Amino acid sequence: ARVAVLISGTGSNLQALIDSTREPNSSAQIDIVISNKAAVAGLDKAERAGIPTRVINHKLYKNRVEFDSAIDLVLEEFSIDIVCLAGFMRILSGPFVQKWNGKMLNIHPSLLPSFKGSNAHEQALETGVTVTGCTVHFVAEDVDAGQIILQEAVPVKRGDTVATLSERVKLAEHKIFPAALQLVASGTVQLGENGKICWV
Amino acid sequence: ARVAVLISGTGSNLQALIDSTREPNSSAQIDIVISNKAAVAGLDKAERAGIPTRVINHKLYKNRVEFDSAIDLVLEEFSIDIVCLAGFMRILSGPFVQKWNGKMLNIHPSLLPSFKGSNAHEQALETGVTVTGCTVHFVAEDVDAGQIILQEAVPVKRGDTVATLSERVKLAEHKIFPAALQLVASGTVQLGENGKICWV
Ligand SMILES: Nc1nc2sc(CCCCc3ccc(C(=O)N[C@@H](CCC(=O)O)C(=O)O)s3)cc2c(=O)[nH]1
Ligand SMILES: Nc1nc2sc(CCCCc3ccc(C(=O)N[C@@H](CCC(=O)O)C(=O)O)s3)cc2c(=O)[nH]1
Ligand SMILES: NCC(=O)N[C@@H]1O[C@H](COP(=O)([O-])[O-])[C@@H](O)[C@H]1O
Ligand SMILES: NCC(=O)N[C@@H]1O[C@H](COP(=O)([O-])[O-])[C@@H](O)[C@H]1O
Repeated sequence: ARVAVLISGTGSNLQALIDSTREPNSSAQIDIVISNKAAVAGLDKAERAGIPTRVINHKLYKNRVEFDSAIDLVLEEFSIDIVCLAGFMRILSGPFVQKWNGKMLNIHPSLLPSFKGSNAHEQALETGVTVTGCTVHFVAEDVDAGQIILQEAVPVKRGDTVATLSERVKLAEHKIFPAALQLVASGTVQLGENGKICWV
Repeated sequence: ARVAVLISGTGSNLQALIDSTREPNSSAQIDIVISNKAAVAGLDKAERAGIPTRVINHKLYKNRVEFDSAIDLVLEEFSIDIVCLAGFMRILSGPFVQKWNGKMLNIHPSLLPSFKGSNAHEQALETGVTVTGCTVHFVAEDVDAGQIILQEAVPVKRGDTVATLSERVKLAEHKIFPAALQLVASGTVQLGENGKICWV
């Protein structure tokens, strides 16, 4: 399965995916890294790994559909089979999500359905949970509401901040994201016809 | 700390609390078990342990306030310090919750704030999470929205039903409920003046 990874920043999840897809038994290969923001560290990680990169400045487009259309063009150019959102911080339009239904994965730093949105750690700390975690899910049009592939719980420690909590959760992200991608790339897991997750 | 345990059924959480409060280092003692339903197994467990029991048939009262008033009478009779809701399946009125603010704990079979309400396992299975768990929290007037004391994650296995999931989650309930009660009974944890959880 040919994979695109979309990023918006540091790219630690990208790095974990790169590392896992170079294992001999990987069923996925990363053929392109796309960022909506220039000069982010994730682009350096891609380039160090010899992976092509494209920057698509969402700010330069009329609307979400035209921006996504530019992404879709690159995905078609590289004959992509699966899209991983790895720290990608832009909401995708409906028809783009529809097109890639069952082929696009996202990592989210909470145990969905808790704490949807862009500041999950902040919500988790404000709420006072002692257990949080991360989730890989299929992207459906409804944000952070697609079919869940894998999750891993992570403890919250007293005195945790976004900094320290996000560090602990990322160690879990870097395990379940590569594992989830392998499950989808190998055909072990798919979206079923009833739209829910099917273990083949 | 003198403890009342309120139940509505089988009483496995009650049994775990009984067992823990008989350890020499327990800071809690269970002085009364109250059920809103007759002939449930939790009443047999209490009686086998030599603990007084009272049945208060909510159906026999005019409204929630009068019913809670009957509970409160028993709590005062037994000079109770802390109330544990252990499978108690009745919503408590506002003034009763206010009175026992910071003194009443509840066990809920999900990782709050996910899956509030009476059918948490059903919701967890319908949603498709691969990680669920249980939560002990202080009871605030807003249902399943008081301050979280402890939580424990529990995996969901493929093919799980309410039966098999609830069995696995209960093993975790029987650990964190006794632990949470010990934290409150020993004064290690309280509701702070800002209303949030304070570790002393
Ligand atoms: N349809 C659909 N799309 C997506 S995308 C995705 C992965 C990331 C989700 C996390 C985010 C939540 C809110 C964000 C936001 O408000 N972003 C702004 C500003 C950013 C900028 O500076 O540009 C923007 O989008 O304008 S990002 C999941 C997902 C999905 O489930 N469904
Ligand atoms: N204010 C306040 N009260 C409470 S109680 C509690 C522990 C249990 C919560 C789980 C439940 C959710 C909904 C229930 C329900 O609909 N029960 C019906 C029918 C039962 C019957 O047959 O009688 C009834 O209450 O009439 S039970 C937590 C809690 C809290 O957080 N805040
Ligand atoms: N809702 C999306 C979201 O919050 N994504 C989060 O951004 C971080 C990206 O780190 P990275 O750039 O080092 O992979 C990750 O923690 C990811 O879960
Ligand atoms: N929202 C409350 C709720 O769902 N309570 C749940 O009822 C069960 C009682 O079992 P038990 O009678 O064997 O303790 C427990 O699983 C508890 O978490």
